[PDB]
Amino acid sequence: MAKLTKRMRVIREKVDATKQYDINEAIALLKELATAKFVESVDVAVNLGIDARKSDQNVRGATVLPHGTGRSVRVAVFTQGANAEAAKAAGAELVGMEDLADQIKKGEMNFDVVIASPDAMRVVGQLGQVLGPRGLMPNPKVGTVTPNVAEAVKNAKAGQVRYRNDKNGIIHTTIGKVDFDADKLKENLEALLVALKKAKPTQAKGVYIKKVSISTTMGAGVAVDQAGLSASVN
Amino acid sequence: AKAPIRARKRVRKQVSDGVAHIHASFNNTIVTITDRQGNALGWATAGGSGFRGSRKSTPFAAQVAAERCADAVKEYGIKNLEVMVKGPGPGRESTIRALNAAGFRITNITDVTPIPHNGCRPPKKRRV
RNA sequence: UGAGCCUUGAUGUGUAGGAUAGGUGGGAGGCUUUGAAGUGUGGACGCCAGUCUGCAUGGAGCCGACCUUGAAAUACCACC
Repeated sequence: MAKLTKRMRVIREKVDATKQYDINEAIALLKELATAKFVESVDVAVNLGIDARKSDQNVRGATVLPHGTGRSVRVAVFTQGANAEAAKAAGAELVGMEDLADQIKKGEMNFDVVIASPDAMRVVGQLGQVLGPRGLMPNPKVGTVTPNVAEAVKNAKAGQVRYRNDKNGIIHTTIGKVDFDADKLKENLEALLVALKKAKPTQAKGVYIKKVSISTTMGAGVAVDQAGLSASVN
Repeated sequence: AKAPIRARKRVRKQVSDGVAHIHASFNNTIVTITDRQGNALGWATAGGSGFRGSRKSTPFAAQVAAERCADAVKEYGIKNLEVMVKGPGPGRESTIRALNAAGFRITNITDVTPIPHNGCRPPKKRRV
């Protein structure tokens, strides 16, 4: 959206300058530009020069960050037959069929992630294409569709973050909280980077990364010169 | 029944005011609307109303030719008219009446009918 | 003078819906002249004068994880 208002203006005044920045001085700048009473979350926009056509010329799936976000990652379990205590012991909030099949039909899902079974997907989620930003319907390409539900639930709650294309090459991915130190953030950044390179198609060997910019929630963003290869600020 | 159509907004030249020209001959009437600076915004005829024979050169077939052109030029956004008359043919007044029924003041009925200084010889017609 | 590429910035005006349905991650809210809204001024902009929006003034609002309607659902920051 990025609507131009008063409460945004203040943030645009308090910044010193806009330019493409070194990744470490962007993170240390970006941390000043949070404004909220809520602790903001930090993510990166990586623009890929790839076609982004279905899957084959796309980068789609997930990785486990070595360090988790300071949020829980609000997990549900959409399935046709599981033990509630066993999935809940893995960390799930709700296990069922009916309540999740209602939400994804209704067009509002109370959870940020649903781990889905192939059997759950089949009735609701397999046809859905235009799924919006709360990201309710399933995908296989993301890898949230697995019969091994309790492993992906425990890994979601501990630090698993996703990467996907939109209709474009653009990858949004979660890097941490503004609570965190600079190094610990670089360590999460660099884990995503090996994952976008591991998933990269055989044809995508020209110019790949077109542009980088890193963002905080209610606060601003700072555009990035590049991602770099280091898990340490130093 | 009604459909959900977008709003109409179009422009052509928005002239607001004009001159009209009436060419009356012996077999037909030709009736023509223009801008006052001189550009055609449409025309109609009495022959294209299909009366044919003698009936084609009458005040009434001439009137309905005037109401046909005068309807079409609302799209050009003309709102007032003045008229130029050029001929001895029928539709002397009836042509005028049809522009005045188009909702115009027609205060200036300027006969400009060219009287050549005795021009070119007209056709003999029948051989007796 | 078309189109592409690209920096930012924005509309989808419908039918149900307060009203504002480009693909979608972060994500449970923001309090410089309440984020507003509003005649007025410039720009985007309609399935139609109404949504977003610079701004003297205006402190009357958006809207979700959760007002509610829905087949895509909306804050707010990004991508455009």
